[PDB]
Amino acid sequence: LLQDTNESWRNLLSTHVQGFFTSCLRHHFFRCCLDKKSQRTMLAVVDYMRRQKRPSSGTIFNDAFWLDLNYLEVAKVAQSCAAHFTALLYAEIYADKKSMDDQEKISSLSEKSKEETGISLQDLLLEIYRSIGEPDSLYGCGGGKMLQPITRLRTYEHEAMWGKALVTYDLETAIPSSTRQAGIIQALQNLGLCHILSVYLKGLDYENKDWCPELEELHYQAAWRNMQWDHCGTSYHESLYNALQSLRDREFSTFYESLKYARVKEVEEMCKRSLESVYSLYPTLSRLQAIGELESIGELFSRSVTHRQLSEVYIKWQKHSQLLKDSDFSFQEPIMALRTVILEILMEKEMDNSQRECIKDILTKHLVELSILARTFKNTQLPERAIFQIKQYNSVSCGVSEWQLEEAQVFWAKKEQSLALSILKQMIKKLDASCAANNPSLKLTYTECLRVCGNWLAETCLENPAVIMQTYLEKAVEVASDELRNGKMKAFLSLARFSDTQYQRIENYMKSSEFENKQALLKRQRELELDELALRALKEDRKRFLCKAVENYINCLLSGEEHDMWVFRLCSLWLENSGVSEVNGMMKRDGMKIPTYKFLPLMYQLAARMGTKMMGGLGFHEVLNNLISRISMDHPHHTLFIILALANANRDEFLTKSQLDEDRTEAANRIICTIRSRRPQMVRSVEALCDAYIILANLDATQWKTQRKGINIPADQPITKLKNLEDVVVPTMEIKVDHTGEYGNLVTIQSFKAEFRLAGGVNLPKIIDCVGSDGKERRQLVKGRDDLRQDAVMQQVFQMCNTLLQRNTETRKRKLTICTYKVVPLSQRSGVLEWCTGTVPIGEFLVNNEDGAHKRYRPNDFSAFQCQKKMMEVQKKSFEEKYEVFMDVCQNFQPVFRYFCMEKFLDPAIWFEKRLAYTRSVATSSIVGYILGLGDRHVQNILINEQSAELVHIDLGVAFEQGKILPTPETVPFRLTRDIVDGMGITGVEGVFRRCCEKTMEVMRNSQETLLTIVEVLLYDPLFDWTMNPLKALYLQQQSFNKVAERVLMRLQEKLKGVEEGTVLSVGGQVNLLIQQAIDPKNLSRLFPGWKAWV
Amino acid sequence: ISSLSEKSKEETGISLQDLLLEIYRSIGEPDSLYGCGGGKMLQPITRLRTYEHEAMWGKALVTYDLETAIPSSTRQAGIIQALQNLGLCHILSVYLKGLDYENKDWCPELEELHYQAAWRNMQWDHC
Amino acid sequence: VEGVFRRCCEKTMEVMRNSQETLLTIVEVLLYDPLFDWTMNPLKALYLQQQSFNKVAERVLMRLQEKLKGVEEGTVLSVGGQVNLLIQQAIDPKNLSRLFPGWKAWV
Amino acid sequence: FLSLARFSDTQYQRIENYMKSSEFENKQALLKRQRELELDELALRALKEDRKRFLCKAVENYINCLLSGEEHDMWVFRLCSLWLENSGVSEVNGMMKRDGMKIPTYKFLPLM
Amino acid sequence: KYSRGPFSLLEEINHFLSVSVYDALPLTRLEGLKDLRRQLELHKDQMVDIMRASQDNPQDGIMVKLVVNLLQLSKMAINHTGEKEVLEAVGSCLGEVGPIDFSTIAIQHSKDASYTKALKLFEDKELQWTFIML
Ligand SMILES: O=c1cc(-c2cccc3c2Sc2ccccc2S3)oc(N2CCOCC2)c1
Ligand SMILES: [Zn+2]
Repeated sequence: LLQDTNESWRNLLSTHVQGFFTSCLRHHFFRCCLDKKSQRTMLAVVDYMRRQKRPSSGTIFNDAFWLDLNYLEVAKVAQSCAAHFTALLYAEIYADKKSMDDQEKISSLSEKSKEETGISLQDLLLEIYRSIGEPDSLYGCGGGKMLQPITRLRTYEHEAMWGKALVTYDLETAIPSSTRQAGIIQALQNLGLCHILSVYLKGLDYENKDWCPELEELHYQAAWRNMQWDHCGTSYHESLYNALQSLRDREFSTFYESLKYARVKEVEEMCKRSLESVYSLYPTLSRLQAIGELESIGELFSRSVTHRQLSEVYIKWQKHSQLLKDSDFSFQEPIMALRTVILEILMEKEMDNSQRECIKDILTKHLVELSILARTFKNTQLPERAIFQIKQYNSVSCGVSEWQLEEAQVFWAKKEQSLALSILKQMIKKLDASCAANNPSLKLTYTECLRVCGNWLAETCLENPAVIMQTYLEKAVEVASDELRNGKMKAFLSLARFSDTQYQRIENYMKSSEFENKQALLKRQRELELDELALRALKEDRKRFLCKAVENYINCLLSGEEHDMWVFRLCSLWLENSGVSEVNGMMKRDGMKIPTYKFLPLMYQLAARMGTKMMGGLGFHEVLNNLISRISMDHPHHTLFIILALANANRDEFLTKSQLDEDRTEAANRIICTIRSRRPQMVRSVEALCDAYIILANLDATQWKTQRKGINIPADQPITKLKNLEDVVVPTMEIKVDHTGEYGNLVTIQSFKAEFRLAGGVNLPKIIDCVGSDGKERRQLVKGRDDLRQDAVMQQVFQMCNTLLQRNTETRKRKLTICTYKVVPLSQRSGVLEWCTGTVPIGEFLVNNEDGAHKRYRPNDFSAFQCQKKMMEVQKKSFEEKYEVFMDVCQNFQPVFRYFCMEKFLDPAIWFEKRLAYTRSVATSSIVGYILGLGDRHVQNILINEQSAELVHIDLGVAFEQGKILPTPETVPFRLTRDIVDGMGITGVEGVFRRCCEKTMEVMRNSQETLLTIVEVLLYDPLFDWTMNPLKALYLQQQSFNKVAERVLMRLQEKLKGVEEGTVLSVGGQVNLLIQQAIDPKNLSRLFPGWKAWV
Repeated sequence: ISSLSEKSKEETGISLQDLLLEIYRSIGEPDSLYGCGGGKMLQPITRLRTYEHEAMWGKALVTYDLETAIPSSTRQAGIIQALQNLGLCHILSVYLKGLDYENKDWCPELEELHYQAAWRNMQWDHC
Repeated sequence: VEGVFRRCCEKTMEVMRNSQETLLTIVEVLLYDPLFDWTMNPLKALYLQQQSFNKVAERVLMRLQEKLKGVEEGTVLSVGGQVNLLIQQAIDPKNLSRLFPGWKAWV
Repeated sequence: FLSLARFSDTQYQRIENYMKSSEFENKQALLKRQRELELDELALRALKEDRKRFLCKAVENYINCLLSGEEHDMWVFRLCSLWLENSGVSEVNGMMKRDGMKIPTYKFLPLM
Repeated sequence: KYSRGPFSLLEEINHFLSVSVYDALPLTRLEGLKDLRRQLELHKDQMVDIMRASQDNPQDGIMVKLVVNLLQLSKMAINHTGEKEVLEAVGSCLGEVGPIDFSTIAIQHSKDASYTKALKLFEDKELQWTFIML
C-alpha cells in the first residue's frame, strides 16, 4: 500500500478484505463458519494498519482508514473473537466515519446500520459493554431494546433487585425454560427462601425429562447450602457437595481427590477463555478461595482438633475477609456460605462439650460478621437468616449477648424502628439490672447499646433532648484494650454531636427573626422582668451546651483517629467563643494534649487568628500562640512557611529598594523567634530561600515575552547562589504527615538550575527547576503581583474532599479524586506553586490557531477567531439574537476532543482505561465545583494530563457562586460544553458520567455536616478575601460581609440537602437538573465570550 | 400497661396486654392494633400478622420460610397466601406440586388453597 | 396516644403534605386580606394574658411552607417523624411548665 | 389546561423569586459601584417581559381549566391570588373581563 | 538466593516473576509454584500492605500482574506432561489471593521491555522490519 498509485491496490485490497469480513458474519452458505485463527489474522492486519502514518500527512483517523473498511463488521468480528476493547474502539470509529459521511451530504445510527449491514450499533455496543464487565457503562446503552424481559431481568440482577427479578421470571414464559428456571432458583436463593427453593426443586422433578447441566448444578448448590445430606464430568457444586459429604463421613482421600479435581477443572475452564478483562477472573478466584478454605478445614479436622487451632483458622479467615473489603457481595457471599456450612458441620460432629462451646462461639462471631457484611450491601434477608441461625445455636438464658445488638441493628435496617427500639431498650434494662457495668466483658456491649439507643431516639424524635442527654448518651460516656478506646471515642463523639445540636438550636433561635420580633413587640412591667429571666436562662443553657460539646469533642479527638476531621468543628466553636473563659480553659488544659498533626489541615486558618489583644493565662491569644508554637515545634515542614508568609506579608517593597495586620505580624514574628531559638539554621535557610523567591518574582521579564526556549537567570539573583540546603525540604512537594517528629529521610533542596522558562500569562510567571538531594528535578512556578492564598485554601478544601471520597467504598472503587497541586504563598503578592509535568490546557489543545484540534481535524468549519468575533459582535444586543448567533456558531463548529485519547493511546485497552479515567475526573470535578460554587471555568483554567487523561482545575479565585454577581453572569454550575461531553465517547453523559456524578453527589450529601463546618471555618478566615468586588469584576471581564456569609452558608446547606428552587430532590434528580442546566444552549448563549461556550 | 400486664399474669394468671391484643384483633379495627403494646412484638407470629396487615408480602415470605417452630399448616397457609399476593402463580403451582410428597397429614386448609390456586391459574386439571 | 391517635395524626398530616400547594395558596390569599387583622399587637397581648407587615407575611408563609414540607429546624422529616416530634413536644411537661397559668396545662 | 397553568405558574414564580432575591439585589448593588448599565437594563427588561408572559399564560390556562370541569375548583384561589397581585398589568384585567366572566359564579363563593 | 538478608512477600513475588521472565516448560515451575503458595498463606498482612502500596497506580500493581502471569503459565501447560499438576498448583496459588479488587479493568500481559527500546532505536520503517524479522 505504500507504493500504491492511482489507488488500485487500495481498491482491490479494500474490496477483498470487506468481502472476507462480510463472509465472517454469516449464520449453511458458500463461505461461512470461518476458523477463528483466520479471523484473528485479519484482525491483526487491521490492527497493524491502523497504527501506520499515511503519506497524506493527515490525522490518526486517516491512519485508521488505510483501507476503505466498514468498521461495524470488523467490530462485530472482533467481539466474536473476544477482543472487546478493540470492538468498542472500532464501533466508535465506525460511528465517527458514518457521521462524517452524513455531514458531507445512536438510535438513528443503529437503525440505519441495521438497514444496510444488518447489525444494530446499539445492540453491538450493549454486548461489548456486557463482555467488558464495567458496571456503570451498562447504563449508557438505552433505547428500544430496554423493554425486552431478558434485558430488564439482567438489569434487575445488576442492582440485586431480587423480588422484581423473581416476579418477572415467574411472569414471562416465552423465555427459554432453562434460563427461566436458573433465574428463578438464583432469585430464590438470594432472597433467603431456602425451604421454598427446596420444595420448588422437589416439585420440578414432576413431569420433567433429564436435567440439563445447569439444573443439577443448581440442585447440588441448594443441597450443600441447605445441608441436605440425604440425596446424592463432575461440576463445581457437585464436587463441593461430595467433598462436604466425605468430610462428614471421615473419608479424607475422596475429600482431597474431589477438591483437587475441582481446582483443576476451575483453572482449566478459566484458562480456556480469552482473558481480556479483570472482571472475568473474579468468580474463578472466589471459587478457588472457597476450595482452598475447605481443604484447610479438612486438613485441620483430619487429626485431633484443639481450641488454639480453631482460633488460628478463624483469625486467618478474618484476615482474608479483610483483604476482600472492596470486593462485590457476589464474590464474598459464597465464601461466607461455605464458611458457615463448614462451621455447622464441625458443630454437629464434635462429641465434646468443651470444644462444642468454642465452635459455637466461632460460629456466632462468623454469623454476626455475615450479618454486618450483608447489611453493608443493602441486603435485608440474609441478616435475618443469620440471626435466626444464631438463635437456633445460641438459645440464651442470661438474655444479653453481642449478637442481639446486631439483631436490633438488622431490624433498624429493615425500617422497623419499633422492634429495634424495643429490643435495645429491653437489653438496656437487663444490663442495668444485671450489674453496674462492672463486668469487663459486658462494658462494651452496654456502652454501645446506650449510645445506639440514644442516637436512634434522637433520629426518630420519639423522646425529648433532656431524656436522651441524661439517660443514654451521658450514661454511655459514664459507663465507658483497643476496643474500649474505640467505644470511648464513639460515645464521646455522640455526646459532642448531641450537645452541639442543642447549642446550635439555641443559637439559631436567638438569632431568629421570631425572637427579634418578640423583643420588638415587647419594646412597645413584670413582662420586662420575665423576658430578662428567660433571656438569662437561654444564655446559661447556650453556654452549658457549648461547654459540653467542646469538652466532648476534645475527648473524642484524644481517643482515636477515625473522627479526626471533626477538629474543624471544634476550632469553629473555639473561634466563635473566644471571649468565653470555659472554652479557653478546656482548650488550654485538655485541648493541649491532642496530637499536633490533627491540627494541620486548619493551619492556614488558625495562624490567621493570631493577635496580641486577649492576654493572660486564660487569654485566647496566648492559648492560640502556645498551640501554634507546639504545632510548629512538632511539624516544622508543614507550618513554618505559613508563619513566614504571615511575617513576610510586605517584603516586596523591602527587597525592591491595620491594627489586626500589625498584631498578626508581631505574633508571627514571635513564633518565628521561638522556632529559630530551637532551630536556627533551618529558619535562616528558609528565610534566605523565601527572599530569593521573592526577589526572583519581582524581576521584570517583559523583554522575554515572545521567547519560549529558555532564559538563563541573571547571576546577581540570590536564587542562583543557594546550594546544599540539607534541612530545607522542597516547598512544592507533598510531604507525608508523620505522627512522630523525626522527619529523617526527606528530599531536601540541593540546587537550582540556571535557566528559567516562560509559558505565557499576563504577569509572566517564571518556571524554574529545583534539583533535590536525589537525582530528581522539580518544576516550580514563581508568581509575582498575584495572591496565592485563595488557591492554597481551595486546594485544602480539595484535599478534604479527596479524603471524603476515599473514605466511602463506593467512590473508592471508582477511584474518584480531585487533581491537586501544592501552593506556597510567600507574601501578599508573590508565591510559588508546583508545576505538574505532562499537563496541557484544553484550550491550547483544542482551539489553538496554529495546530489546534479544531484546525487539524475538520478544517472546513469556522475558525476559533471567527467564532470569537461573531460572539463578541452580538454581545450588546438582545438575548434572542444571541441565541440564533450561538446556534449558528455551534452548527459550524463541531467538537473534536474525542480524538485526544485516540492519538495518544493506540492500544484499545489503554485507550479505554484512559477515557474512563477522563470521564470520572470530569464527573468528580464538576460535582465538587458545583458544591463549592467554583466558577470562571474557561478553556485556559482547565488542564488535561497527557499521560492519565485526567483534568486539573487551576485559578480557583472565583468560588461560592461569586461568578453570578459579575456583569453577564455565569449561568452554569460547571463546564459541560460539547467538547467535554464529546471526550466522553459515544454515550456522552448517559453512561459512566451520570453514575459517577450520582455517586459523588451521594458522598457529598452523606457528609453535609462536615462540609458545612469546613466551609464555615474557611469562609470566616479574615485573610481569604473571597467576596467579589467591582475591581475584580472589571478585571475578570475585559456587616454586609456577615450577611453574605450566612447567605452563602445557607445556599451551601441547600445544595448539600438537595433543595433546589425550594423543592427537595433525590441525588438522581439533582444530578439530572445540574446536567440539563449545564448543557442547555439557552444558558450557554448568555455567557461571556471569554468563557468560549462553543468550545 | 407492661407493669400492669406482668402483675396481672403473676396474680391472676392472665396478662392484660395480650388480652387487649386479642380483643382488638377480634374487633377488627385496623389502627387500634398498633397501640396494644410492645410486650409480645418479638414472637414471629405477631410480626407475621403485622406484615400481613400492612401487605408486606416479601417480609411475610422471608419470615414464614425462616421460622420452623410455627405449626406446619399455618406456615404453608401463610406461604401460599404470600406467594399468591405477589403474583407468583407458577412458583405457587410448583410449590404445591412439591408439597404433595408429605401427604400423610392433610388438613382441609391445604386442599382449599389448592383449589383456590387451581381456579385462579385456570389449571382445569386439579381434580 | 399510641394507638388510633398516632395513626390518625399521621394520615391527616400526609393529607396536608400532599396538598401543600393548595393550602399554601389558600393561606396566601387569606393573609393579604386588608381586613383580616391577624397579626399580634401589644393591646391584644395585654388583653389575652391578664411596613413590617409584609415581611411578617412572607415569614409566616415560609414557616407554613416548611411545616407542609416537613422541614423542622432545617431537617426534613417523614410524616411519622414529624408526628412523633409534635407529640413529644406537646406532651412534654418541660414545655408545659413554662406556659401561662390561664392555659391550665395541668388539666 | 391545569397542567399548562401549573407549569406557567411555576416559571412565573421562579422569575418573581429571583427578582425578589438577595443575589439579584447584591448584583445590582455591585454594579451600582458604562455599557454594563445598558446590559443590566436589557436583562431587566427581558426578565420583566418573560415574567409577564408566564403570568398571562398561567392566568389564561387557569381560567380555561375552571371552565371545563369541577375537579379543580380550589385552584380559583390561586387564580384570584395572581389577579390580586397584578392589578395594574392591564392584560390580566382584560383576560378576567372577557373569559373569566363566563366562569360559574358558585366557584367564587369560598373567596367572597 | 537468600544472601543480603531474608525476603518479604513482595520480594518473593518479584523473584517469582523474574524467574518467569525466562521461558521454559511449565512443569519446571511446579516446585517454585508450591513455594509461592506457602508464602501467600503466611504473609497476608504483607498482602494488605502491598495492596495499600499499589493503590496509587493500580495499573502496574503486582497482585494482578501475578494473577495474569499464573493464568498465562496455566494456559501454556495445556496438552503437556505437566497438565493436571501445574493446574493444581496454579489453583492453589490463586486460592490464596481470592477475588481481591485490583482496581483495574484491562489486562496488559506484561509485554517485553528491551524489545520496545530496540524498536525505538530504529527508524525509516525498513530497519524496524529488518530487526523484527531477524
Ligand atoms: O494558577 C496556575 C497558573 C498556571 C499558568 C501560569 C501561566 C501560564 C500558564 C499556566 S498553566 C499551563 C500548563 C501547561 C502548559 C501551559 C500552561 S500556560 O499554571 C498552574 N499550574 C499548576 C498545575 O500544574 C501546571 C501548572 C497554576
Ligand atoms: Zn456454516
